[PDB]
Formats: sequence, structure tokens, C-alpha cells
Amino acid sequence: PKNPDLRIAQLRFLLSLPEHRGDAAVRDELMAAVRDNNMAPYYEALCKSLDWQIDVDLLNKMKKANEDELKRLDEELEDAEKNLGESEIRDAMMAKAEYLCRIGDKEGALTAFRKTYDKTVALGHRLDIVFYLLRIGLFYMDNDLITRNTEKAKSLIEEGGDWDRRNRLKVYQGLYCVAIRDFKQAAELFLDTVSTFTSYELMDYKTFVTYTVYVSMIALERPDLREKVIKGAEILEVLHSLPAVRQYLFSLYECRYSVFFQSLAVVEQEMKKDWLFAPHYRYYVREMRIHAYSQLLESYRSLTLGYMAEAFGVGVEFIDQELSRFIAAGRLHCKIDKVNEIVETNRPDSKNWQYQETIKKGDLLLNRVQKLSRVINM
Amino acid sequence: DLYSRYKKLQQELEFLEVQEEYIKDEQKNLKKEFLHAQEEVKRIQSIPLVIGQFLEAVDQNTAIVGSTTGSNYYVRILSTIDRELLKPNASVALHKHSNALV
Amino acid sequence: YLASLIRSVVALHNLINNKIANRDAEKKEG
Amino acid sequence: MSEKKQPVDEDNWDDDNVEDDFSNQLRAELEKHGYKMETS
Amino acid sequence: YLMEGSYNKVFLAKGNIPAESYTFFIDILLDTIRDEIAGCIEKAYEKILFTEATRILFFNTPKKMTDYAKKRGWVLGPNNYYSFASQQQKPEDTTIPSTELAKQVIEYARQLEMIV
Amino acid sequence: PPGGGEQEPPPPPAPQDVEMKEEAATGGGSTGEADGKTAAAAAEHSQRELDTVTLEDIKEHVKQLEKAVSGKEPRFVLRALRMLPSTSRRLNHYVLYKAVQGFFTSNNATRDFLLPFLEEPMDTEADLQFRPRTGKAASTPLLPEVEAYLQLLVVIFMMNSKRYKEAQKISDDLMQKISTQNRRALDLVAAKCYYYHARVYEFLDKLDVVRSFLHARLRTATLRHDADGQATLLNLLLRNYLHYSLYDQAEKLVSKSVFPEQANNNEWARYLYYTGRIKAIQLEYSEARRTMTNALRKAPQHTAVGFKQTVHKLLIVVELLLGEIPDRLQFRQPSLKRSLMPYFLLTQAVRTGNLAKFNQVLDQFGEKFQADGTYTLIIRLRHNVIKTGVRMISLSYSRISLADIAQKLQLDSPEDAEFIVAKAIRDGVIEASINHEKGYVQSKEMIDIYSTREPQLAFHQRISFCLDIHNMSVKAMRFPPKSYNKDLESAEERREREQQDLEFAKEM
Amino acid sequence: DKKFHGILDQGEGVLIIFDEPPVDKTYEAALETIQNMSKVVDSLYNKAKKLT
Amino acid sequence: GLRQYYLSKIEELQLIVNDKSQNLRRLQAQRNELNAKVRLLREELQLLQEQGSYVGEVVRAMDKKKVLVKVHPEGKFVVDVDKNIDINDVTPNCRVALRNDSYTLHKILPNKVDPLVSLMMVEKVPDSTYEMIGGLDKQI
Amino acid sequence: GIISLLDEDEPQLKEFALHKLNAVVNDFWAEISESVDKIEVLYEDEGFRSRQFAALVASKVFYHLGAFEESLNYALGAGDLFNVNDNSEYVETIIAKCIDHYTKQCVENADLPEGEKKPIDQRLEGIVNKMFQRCLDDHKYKQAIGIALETRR
Repeated sequence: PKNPDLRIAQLRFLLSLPEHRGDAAVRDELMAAVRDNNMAPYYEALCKSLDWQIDVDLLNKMKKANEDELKRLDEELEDAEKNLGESEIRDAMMAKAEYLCRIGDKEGALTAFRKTYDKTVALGHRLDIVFYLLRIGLFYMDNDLITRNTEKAKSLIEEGGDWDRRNRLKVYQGLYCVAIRDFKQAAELFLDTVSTFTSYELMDYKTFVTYTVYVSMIALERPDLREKVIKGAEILEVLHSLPAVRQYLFSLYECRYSVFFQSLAVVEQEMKKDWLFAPHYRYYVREMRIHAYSQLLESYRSLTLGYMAEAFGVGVEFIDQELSRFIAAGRLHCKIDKVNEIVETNRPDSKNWQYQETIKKGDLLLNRVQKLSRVINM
Repeated sequence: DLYSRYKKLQQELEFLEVQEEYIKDEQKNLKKEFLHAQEEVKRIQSIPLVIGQFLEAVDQNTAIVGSTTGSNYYVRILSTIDRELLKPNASVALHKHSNALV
Repeated sequence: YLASLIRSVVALHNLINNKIANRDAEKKEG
Repeated sequence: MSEKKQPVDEDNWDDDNVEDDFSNQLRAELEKHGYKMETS
Repeated sequence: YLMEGSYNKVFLAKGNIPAESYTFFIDILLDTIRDEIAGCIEKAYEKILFTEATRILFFNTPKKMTDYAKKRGWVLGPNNYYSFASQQQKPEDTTIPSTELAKQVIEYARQLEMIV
Repeated sequence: PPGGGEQEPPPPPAPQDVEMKEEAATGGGSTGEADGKTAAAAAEHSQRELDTVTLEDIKEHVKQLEKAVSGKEPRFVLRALRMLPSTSRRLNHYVLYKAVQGFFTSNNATRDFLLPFLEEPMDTEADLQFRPRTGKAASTPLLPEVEAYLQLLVVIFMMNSKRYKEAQKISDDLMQKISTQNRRALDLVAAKCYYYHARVYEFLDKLDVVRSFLHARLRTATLRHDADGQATLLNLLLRNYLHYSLYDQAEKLVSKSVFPEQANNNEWARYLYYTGRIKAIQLEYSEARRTMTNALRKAPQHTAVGFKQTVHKLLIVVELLLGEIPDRLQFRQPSLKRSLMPYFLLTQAVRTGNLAKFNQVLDQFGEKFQADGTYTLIIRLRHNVIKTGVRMISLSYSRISLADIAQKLQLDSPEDAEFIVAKAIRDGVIEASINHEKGYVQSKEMIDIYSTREPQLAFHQRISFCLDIHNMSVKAMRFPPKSYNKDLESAEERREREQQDLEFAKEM
Repeated sequence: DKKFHGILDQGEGVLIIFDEPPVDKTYEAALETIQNMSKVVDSLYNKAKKLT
Repeated sequence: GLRQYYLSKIEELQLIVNDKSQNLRRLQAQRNELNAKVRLLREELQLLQEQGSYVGEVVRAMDKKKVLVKVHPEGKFVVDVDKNIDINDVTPNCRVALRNDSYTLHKILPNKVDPLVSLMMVEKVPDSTYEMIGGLDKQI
Repeated sequence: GIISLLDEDEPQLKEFALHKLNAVVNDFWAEISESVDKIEVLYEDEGFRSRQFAALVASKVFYHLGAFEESLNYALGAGDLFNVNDNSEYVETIIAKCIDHYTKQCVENADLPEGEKKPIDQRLEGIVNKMFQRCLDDHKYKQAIGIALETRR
């Protein structure tokens, strides 16, 4: 089975990466791990876990039950081939080789899956096999194997419309585009939030709502925010139950800058303690700060530095070192004066900034074809 | 002998020197001569031109047409035609006697 | 800069098209 | 092949740029705000 | 220390010559400071009285300040170092780019069309 | 007896099986095909010789009980190898000593018995005119003596065997090196014995008279033959001249033999590095870093990369000397991570504007930089540190007191805060004026670099470059054109039948 | 909200009003070609690097 | 000094012979390919004057290297074959190429489309599968 | 290190220098290769006890630099101490200069020897017929039939 299978990996995160936080994860992850016949994927998680030497017999009764389902596959594969319904061995392990995907490792999964792919002449099972390969490619983060079956996936939906196999697929490309730091594409795959469903993997629809708003607030500008997320009733009624997220969205839209850093520290703190966002939680708020600084600062030209501590967020030296490292970081288009206590902005053209990334990609691809040019021809 | 071993071996350096200059001359001369014959092929294409329809090709640069006289034919191509401007029910031009693609 | 950038990639792809014509001809003919 | 005649002896880069700007700055920037509430 | 803008620390090393005399070398080190800030006295120095740039190097009021102030500019004035700064004439040339660059466009077209 | 009698008798025959095929086909091929007709410019026992080096670097490990290499020496050293009437019995002599290993006990070559494995150029019609056979059959015993190196009294066996190799070598230096690839073949054997010949002398001997014999070897290089003595005799010349370098570099500047124009993709590759550190240590920076990069991008797809660990470090040493900095752990390895821990933290300190952070790294890994042999180049970075500071602050702020920048840069002195920025105007890092009377440092807002000649300059550096890589992909596309023999117009007999049927159609 | 653009001064309320789209069509259209061609060179490994 | 002097020139000239010979062998093939393009390009204007080739339909073959071929608007012909075409390779109900002056069998073209394939292509039944069956499993 | 002692004005230190500029001429060949070339200063300075040896060590040092006309003019101006040694790997280096330049000179002297003739040194023609006596006396005459053509005489 692969429908509750993501909470397992989320709780492997919750086991491993928070150092202090390692007790309830070895409670509930064992609670799910030595039941429903799971054997293989927690030996190295047992190394990262405690001793658990008492669990040898727990491994023995469950390699015994694993042997029971294995040997009744071995009981099915001869009456299954005795009378040929439709390759009935692979009709057995087209449902039980996914059990073997959960229970065993990826190998007896994959040879039975690339095996069973040639059985069903219609894609109504093929594309489900491909969904399973997508999900195990997510679990083992097989970032090359997801690129294969995403294309092999998408090549199957064009016959039929299959929007329960295309929007459902857009959930997967959304989770991969937010797995990597591709946020303007991640919200773009998170565009609908209407055809999206009460999932197996985001069983809270509202957690999906928090995800799409957290990626949207970077991914899109004001016009988009001032029409899409602010007027959506389907997006409004689900943050209607959210006290902080409705506040955290409206503190930015309604120019409530001081509490925005408080709720920003909250969501950034949970994001620091969150799977799949803990790779980029520092990347998130370093864009949030410069985003709000761009928002307020690209209104006026002669606004002083001491104005912002009381109306924006406390700490004059914090705004000092904070804007200093952003102008010094080559963004946040302004130019601060110091010993007369005033902040001045300018406006640059779309020339040199757009020139910059062109010489970046030009030097990058020049490195690429130069390197390959030395690779071929000795 | 050893004395001839150097003089008769620089003799083929003098004999060797001319030939790269020669192929240097023919390198441009086949180009400028090549552009003359390049245009020369379209004497077949001029006025008295009959019309068929493209059907399919056997292989590279040889195909099958259906003439508007009613009968089908196994014909030849003309080389300078972009082959990617074909393959549906292309109305094609045929030479009135040789009966090949124009 | 764009056109000069692409032209070298064109000739590189043709060189791949020539080394496939070399390596699968030297063993095949002998 | 692959001999090296021996005379002598994404997932990472955007993250690495996050380290490049914010290498060691404001790691636990969580309570400094509440520490600036009374000083500012 | 002579690499960076360390100047007064060099005079502190003129306060600390520990090994032996080193006098013949620290006098060439005098001279190599003399032409140095005799040269880089010419910078964006908006106005300085006869105190600061006076006593940074060596000389308070001998006629050595007439030797530098009349060797170069920074004319002896009413407690005044005159900041003359034109920096205007030499820019705004298309012609030297229209000669060198017109050379370089032909240098493009040689290795663009003509076989070599 | 059971463990020895079951585990020991298969170590002879399968190394016997491969050594009946590697240097017996290199022996049967390189003798009759370099001293034979010719080994061409597309030689095959040169690279076959490379394989019969690299497999043998990792072939022998044990002290050779059951005579699995220890019986190979008294086998393979009794060789006339004169002609097919004399080698026709030698092909049996590849097998008659296997009766001596398997049936009897052979001469166990364990650190004592190499001297009776040496005088066989006298024994049984062995010669020296076949130095394709005797330089390969000199090296082929000269290698496994020094492959393990196992420094216990073998240095003199190594040494005297290198003396016999120097008899063959001087016989190449004077005696008939023309049209056989005697010199051309034994430049490979020359350099490959210069590696072990080098490392023994670095281990326990002197260094400096083989420098003079190396000057004689370079003197006879480039004159009689003009390949590969031009190449390897300058890295192998360089290898401790760098470690004992001073002014000699200018000799490598004025050297005619800087180019051999071809050095087999690796000696050229490390060659550009060995001369790259020359300009690095003698302060020519921007010219150095491009041959650092060019020396980097010419190294193979093997994993043991300690010299690539060195150039990966030194390549951005000089770029830290030039202000620019890429990321280095973009291809980080389990053999690159531990050797980049300290160094990435060093450049992490450089990419900040802090002053004493440089000291906080230099105390931490100054001994490590001495172990890298680079500490005297590490010591000069604080100039670049303060350029990073003044460029960062001068770009960031606009009107700041000089009595703030020294404290933020922990300079301890505002009195030279005018002076470092004064050399930032002498260096031209920042343009605008310091109000030296008041105390603030104003800066103008110089924008619109888009209307300058300089982005066309950054183009023009790269336009001709990518045209050149197109042109080299055109010149290198002239190796496939072959076997274009017969351009048949139409036919002959079909032309005759066209004349017959055409004559019938005109006849009608 | 970017429906109008300009500036607003705080000392006396000055609105410097200015507008021009400088160049938009060019560098991005030449730019996405580059990231197509990078994917092409990535495909050139799978007919070149593995092959010969 | 005739050894060290006169033999010191044969060692040098040969190096120029080796690479200039190689450059010559490169450059003459270089010309060769283009020369084949010139002759091949010139030959077509003579070749494109040649008459067309008829297309036919093999019914079935008979004795002594002969077949039975029908044409479109026309009638059935008994012709021979060329020397490069095998009788077992000649299949009944197959299109062929045909010269026109003597009706010698020229070449075998692509096969005719199957009439059953054209039949089902006319009819266009809605192709289906088990995955679009609604609740008829006992009948299945 | 003996490069430093070139401002003595006692010329005996200069002959002490050329005492060291011949025997170990290969390891400091790197050192003084292009740096200092004061051979002509004492070679023309009438403190002679160094002239007829001075052009020898220049003719040694410029060789691997190339400079075949430099070491050729100094080979002619080097006098008796130069050509007295032929038991080395250096006689092949110098007859390939002097005999080749002599015979390609004698191509012009086969064209126009009358008027604007060249100042042929008596060693420039002297090792020609001397080494030709090595050809006649070393029993080889399929070459001694040949160099007699090569000199165009």
C-alpha cells in the first residue's frame, strides 16, 4: 500500500533531523512500522534510531508474514497461469506487488512494475503504476527517475481527458516544484485549488491551502494577489478557519508591517521545523524581508530611516545592518544616506539588471559547451 | 649510396610543395564552377508544365505521383525542392514528356 | 552574440554526426 | 581507459547561495525582535 | 603595510627599527613616501587647512611646503589647499571606438565568411 | 598445507594467463612493430604500454610466495628474443618455467635475489640493438622493483637496475635513434622511469646532479628528434625547481621548448598547471588563472584526483587574489569534502567584510596552509579583504562618516580611514569625495553603465571566442571524410540500352 | 497597486510622474533560447557521451 | 663528420614529409567529396530527361521468368522480370514499378493496403477495453 | 652567483669567471641565459687574457637558446680554442652551423662571387677542407664524393 506512505517519510524527517525531537517519532513511526508488515525501510532508520534488539522476533514474525504473502503469491502463480484470465500472476501482483513495494524494497517492486506495465493494454492501470513509481521516486527522491515517468506519465493523459489523472498529476508536479526552490512554477502548478482533492497525502485540504498561499506570496506580485487570493471564495472560506494565516496574508496586503514580522517569525519557525520546507526556510524569509522592504520602500523617495522602527518594525540598527546587506547584496533599489539620517531611493532601468542574467547564462553555457567540447574528440 | 638519399628526398619536397597550392586552386574553382551548374538544372522547369498530385515516396529522392491524366506513375524528383514542403495530397508539377517531379 | 552562440552548437552537433559515422564504420568495414 | 598517470598523489547551489549571503548571520533570528521591543 | 593605505603605522615602524640602524634604507623609505603622498595629495581633497595634510607626512612649516605647494598645485592660500578638479575633457569619444571598433567588425567578418 | 596448497597454487596461473597476453603480445607486437616495419604516429604499443603500466601499478601487492611474480623474473629475463628461430624456442620458454613453478621451487625474489636477475643482457644471445625489446624488457623488470617501493635494501637493486637502464638509455642517447622510434619510444620509457627515478631520490637521495644530466637530456632533446623530449623533460625538470624555485622561472619564460605542441592530453594538462603556479607565485594573476582553468579542464574521468585537489584549491586561491569568487563544492566528493572543509571556510571569511575573521581562520588552519605549501600566498589577502570592505560599504552607503567605517571594519583607527580610501581612489575603487574637513564621505550616484562601451567589450571578449570554438569544431570535423571512392554517374549498360531504345523511339 | 506609477514626497507632497518601457521584448526572448539550448546540450550527452 | 652532419638531415626532412603528406591526404579527399557533388549534380540534367516508369499490380506469376500485371485505366499484360528480382520475392497482389518502352519489370514498390484494414477504417467501430465497462462482470 | 662579480676592473676576476663559464656550463645555463651578455665587453676590452676564449663560452651558452648566427659569429671569432676539441657532443652542433651556412653562402658564391663577395673566415673555409680531410682520411668516399659537390668547388 502507498496511500498512507508519505507520513512515514515525514516522520523519518521528524525522527532524524530535529535532534531534540526524537521521542514521539520513534513512538508513532514504530506504531506504524512494525505493523502492516513493514520490514525493509527501517534498518538504517533503526541504526539512526535506538538499539531495539528486542525487535528481532518482531522482525521474525513479520518476515514470516511477509513469507506468507510471498508464498501465497507462489500459490497464485500456477492456477493463475493454468487458466489465463489476463496474465493472472501479474493480475495478482498488479495489486500485491505494490504491497511488495511497501513491504519489500524498490527492486521487487520495480521489476514487477515494469513487468506488469506490459499487461494492461489500456492506461487505466498503467498510469496508476506510473503514479506509484512517482511516489516511490519521491520517497527515495530519485530525481532522475521522476523525470522519466513524469514524461511517460504526461504522454498518456492526452488520449482521454483524464483530469482526475492530470490535475492529480499537477499535485505531483506542484510538490516537486516546491520540493526544489522553483516557487513561481510551484504556485503555477498550485493554480487551481478547486479540482484538488481531499487527498491521501495532504489529507487536510487546508494544509494544501497553507502551502499554496506560502508559495503564492513570493510567487506572484500585487495585481495577482489583489485579484486572485483576495477575491477567491474557495480560497477565502478555508483560511476562514485559519486565524494566523488569514492574519499573515492580510498583514502584508493591509500594510500591517510590525505584526508581519511576528507572524513571519511564527511561520518561519514552523517552516524551520517542517519537512520539505526545512531545505529552504532560510531561503524563504530572506525573500520575504526584501519583498516587504521593496513594497514599502518603492513608494516614497525621501522617507527617513528612523520612521520605520515604530511603524514598520523595531530596531534602528537592525534596519541599518539589514538594508546595508541588501544594497550590499545588490538588490533593494535605493541608496541610503547615513549622517543626515535619511533613506533615498532611485529607479533603475530594465537594462543592466536584465543584462546581468544574460551574461550569467552566457558564461554558464559557454562553460558547458567548452567542457563538453573537451570531452568529445579526446 | 648515401649522397642521393638527401637530394632525391628534397626533390620530392619541391615536388610536394606544388600540390597543396593546386588543391588550393581547385578548392575555389569547384565552388565557382559549382554555382554555374547549380542554377543550370532548371531548364526542365520552364513553361510547358503538366500537373499531377503527390501520393508517397518509395525512398529518398524517388516518389510516386498521380497524374491529372488519370494514370499513376513511378517518377523521379528534382533535387532542390525542400522535401518538407510535401506529404499530404501535394499538388505537384510534372514534366510533360520525361514525367518527373518539377 | 546570440547567433554566434548558436552556430558553434550547430557545428558541434555535426561533429557528433561525424564521429558516429567514424566509429561505426572503422569496425564495420575493417 | 580512464587511467590518470599520477605525478602527485540541484539540491546544493541555491542552498549554497543562501549560505553565501547568510553564511553566519541571524541564525536564530526569532527572539531579537522581542529583545528590540523594549530597546526600541 | 606599504601595500594597503597603512601610512601612520609605517611611521610607527619608523618608531620601531629593532635589528640595527637600517638608516640608508629608511631614508629611501622617506623619499618613497615623499613622492607617494606628493602624488596622492592630488585627490578629491575638497579643502584642507594648514594643519592636517601638513602634519601627516613630515613637514609643518618649512619652505618644503612651498616646494610641494609650488612643485605641484595645492597653492599656498588663506589656510587653504585649493582643490582643483576638472576631469572633463578626455571622455565623449565615439571616433576612437569608431576606429578601433570599425577595425574589430572587419575582424569579425574575416573569421565569419572567409575560409581559412 | 591445506590452506597453502589450496589458496596458493591459483595465484601463479591466472597472472601467468594474463602475462602470456599483455607483455607477450606487447612483446610480440612492439618488437616486430616498432623495431619492425614501423610504429606510426598512431602507435599502439604506446597506449598498450600505458595499459601495461596502469594494470601493473595495481597488479602486485604481496611478497610473492609460490613465485607468482618471483618466478616471473627468472622466467622472463632469460630471453634472447632475436628472431623467430630464436624466439620459436622462447615461446616454449614462456612455459618451461611454469614446470619450474608448479613442479619445483623457483628463485624467490624477496629483496635479495634481484642481482642474479640482471646480467642476462649478457646471457644467451641477448642484445641491445633491439632496444624496443630491451628498453621494454628493461622497464618491465625495472617497474615492479619500484612499484611497491618497499624501502628495505631494494634502493640499490633499483639503483643498479637503473644503471643498466642508463646503459640502454645512453645507447639511445648516442646510438641510432632514427626511424625506429628508439628515441620516440624510449621517451615514454624515459619519463616513466623518471617517475620512480624521481620518487626514490625524493625519498632518500639527493636531487641536483640528475638535474645536470637532465640538462644534457634536454640538450640532446629537440635536436635529433623533436618530440616528447621537448615535453616531459620540462615538467620533470620543473617538479622541484618549483619547490626550490626563485628566478629560474624566467628561464621557463624564455624557454623555446615551452610548447611541444602535442603532449598526449595529460602531460600538457598538468604542464599548464606546473607553469600556472609559476605565474601564481611570481604575482602574474589574471594570466595565471586562465591556464589554471585550462589546466583543470583537461583531466580524465578517474577518481584518485589528489593533483585535482591541488589545482581545485590553487585555482581559486588566485581568484581570491583577484576579487572574483565562484562556488567550489559544486562537484564535492568524499575525497574533496574533507580537503575543502578548512578552505571553504577560508574563502567564507574572505567573502565577508570582517577584518579579524581572517585571523580567526589563519590561526585555525595556518599550519594546514603550511601543509598546503601556500601560507606565504595566504598571508597577502588582507589587501583584498579591505578592498571587499571598501567596495561593499562604498557601494552600500552614500554619505557616511569616516568615524564609523573604521569602527565597523574594526580598523582601530579613523586617522588612516582617509588613507585606505585614498588608496581606493589611487586604485580607483571608489570615485567621489571625502569631506575631510567635516568627516563624512559622500558618494555620487553613478548609474547607467548601459550607455558605455564596456558591455560591448564584455561581448567582444566572447564574440571572437565563440567564433573560434565554432572554427575549431570545423577544423576538427575533418577526420570522418574517407572511403568516397566511386561516383558512378548513372551506368554504362543502361546508358547503352537507353541509346538503343532511344534509337528505336527516334526510329518510330 | 501599480495602476499608476510615480513617486510621493513626504516633506511637501511632490509627485514626479514619469513613464517609458525601455526594452522588454529583446533580452528575454534571446534569453529563453539559451535555456532551450542548455537542455539540448544535456541531450547531447545521451547521443554523444554514452555513445562514443 | 659526415656521420654526425650528413645523416642529420634525413632525420629532419622526414618530419616535414610525414605531416605535409598527411595534410595533402586530408585536402585531396576534401576536394574529392566536392568533386563527387559536382559530377552527381551535373549528371541529373541528363538523367531527368529520361521517361517515366509505369506502376502496376501483380496478379500472379507463371512459367519462365514471367508475371501477370494489370495497370489502372488499362488492361492486363504478360511481361518478364529483370535480372535483379526473385520470383519468390514476387508476391501476388503487390504493386511494382514498370518501365514503359519494353514493360520490363523494374522494381517492387510498397505493399497495397489491406482491404480488411480499409474496411474497418470505413466502418470505424468504437474501440474499447475492460477499463470502460460499467458493472457487467458476470457477463464478462 | 658568479654573475655578481662583473664590476671588478681587475680582469683576472673575469678570467676567473670564464674559468667557471665552460666546465659546469649546463646548470647555470638556466641562471644566465638571457640576463647578462658581457662577453663582448672583455672580448673587446684590451685587458686581453680573455678574448680568444671569450667567444667560446658564448658559443656554448647561446646554443640551446638557438642563436646559430650569434654562436656562429662567435664561433668564427673564438679562435684556436674553439675547434681544437672534436671529442664531444658539440662538434656535431657546430659543423651543422658552419658547414651549412658555408654552403648556403657558397650558393650565392656560385651566383656572384665577383663583386660584393663575403668576408669568408679562414676557419669558415678551414674546417671545411679540414673536415674534408677527415672525410678523405676516415676511408669514406661515397661521402667524400659528396661534400665536394656540397661546397660547390
